[PDB]
Amino acid sequence: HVFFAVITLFPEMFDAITAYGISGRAAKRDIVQVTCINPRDFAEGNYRRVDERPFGGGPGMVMMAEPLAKAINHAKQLASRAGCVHVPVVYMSPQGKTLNEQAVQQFVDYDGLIVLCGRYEGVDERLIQHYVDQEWSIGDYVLSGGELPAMVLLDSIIRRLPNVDGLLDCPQYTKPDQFEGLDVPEIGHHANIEKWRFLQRYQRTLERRPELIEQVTLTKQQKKWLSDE
Amino acid sequence: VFFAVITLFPEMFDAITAYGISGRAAKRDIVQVTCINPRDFAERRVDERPFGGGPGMVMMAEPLAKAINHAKQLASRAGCVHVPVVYMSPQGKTLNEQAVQQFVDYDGLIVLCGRYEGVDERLIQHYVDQEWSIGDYVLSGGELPAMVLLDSIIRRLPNVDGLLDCPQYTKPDQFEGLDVPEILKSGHHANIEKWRFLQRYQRTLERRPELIEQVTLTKQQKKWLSDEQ
Repeated sequence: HVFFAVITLFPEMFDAITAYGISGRAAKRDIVQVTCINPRDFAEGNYRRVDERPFGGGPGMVMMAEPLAKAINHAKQLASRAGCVHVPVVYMSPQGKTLNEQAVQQFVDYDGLIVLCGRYEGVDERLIQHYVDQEWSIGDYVLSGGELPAMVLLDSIIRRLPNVDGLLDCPQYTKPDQFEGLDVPEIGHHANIEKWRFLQRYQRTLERRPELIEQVTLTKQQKKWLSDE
Repeated sequence: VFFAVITLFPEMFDAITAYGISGRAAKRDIVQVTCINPRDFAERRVDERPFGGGPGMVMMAEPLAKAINHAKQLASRAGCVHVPVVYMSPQGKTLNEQAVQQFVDYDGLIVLCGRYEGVDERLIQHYVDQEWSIGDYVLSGGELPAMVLLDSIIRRLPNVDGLLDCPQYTKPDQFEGLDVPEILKSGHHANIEKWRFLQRYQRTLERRPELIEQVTLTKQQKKWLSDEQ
């Protein structure tokens, strides 16, 4: 029962992953659990403010440390009460390490995560220093908030959970036999098809991501296929 | 600005149309997002086994072609001059901030969200103008990348340098023993802008040193660096 707690101002956004698709199915089956924590519940004031003007000037608002600290502490206690051994706090920001497939595989071994979704134009650095264990970026583009990266991370993990090579995929075809004048390649036999599929993958990787060829490990059979062509 | 997404899960797109800054833009009709389910254009399966054999299912071209064409007629009826059809897949060029700025020059987008284990190559050949990947990780579907693309564009629309951002601070003055840097607390225009720039440069150097090679510094910033180095 992998445990997920997200610190977000918009908990309902996570219906996009908890109510649909393969991730929704895992939540409905309780293979995973997603609990959203609104930092406003830990804010002071009739407007439950979590943002304040930046020290040193400049535009925008910064997320206050105190509401985020109380919310993450609440998340940690929920995780302990759920029977988790340890749950790291992940902060999604463009300043994090680059998420990739190798990084996602490491998360599968976890009991769960606390994912902190920032809003406004920053999060108080002292909160990051004291409460964040890991910082991850899904890409070098700027988004309005951390919710979508959080969902990307969660979807990428849940997708790999039980009960739920470095080359690019090759082109794929399905019915009809002819579409708008374009036919399926005639290539059939099982052996000769797998050879064709591999040669298509290598070239596609070669044409589009040639830096990945340096880091691919080919079987003895695949090495022979390359030399034969 | 016109946005059309081809998705089996239209409801997922509530995360951008109903919350946050993008939701505010949608409520104010600064943008419009229309979801098109390919299931409505089947005569109602949308997936079938691959021609060459092997595991998985491929999204059929004919339902997607009717849906993409239906999307095209909706965009023309809205008066858009040029609307590229973008396909979100891990085999695409990597989205970044430079690419997102390039989208602003468009009248609108048709974004194609794949599911299952592929899309028929002939549909891509005939209907897709651009193919973009948000990262080198595997997700259960194209919806989350589509929302990532939509959010980063909508955020930059009117009426809505290569270094990492520098740290940010707000009240209280001291949090869990950590103080706000005095330069932010009591500094002026010049000495703060110098501090923020040196923080950005160092943070980029420590965390993303490959980005230093592609930054072009003003004479003012070059002087700030040499005064420290």
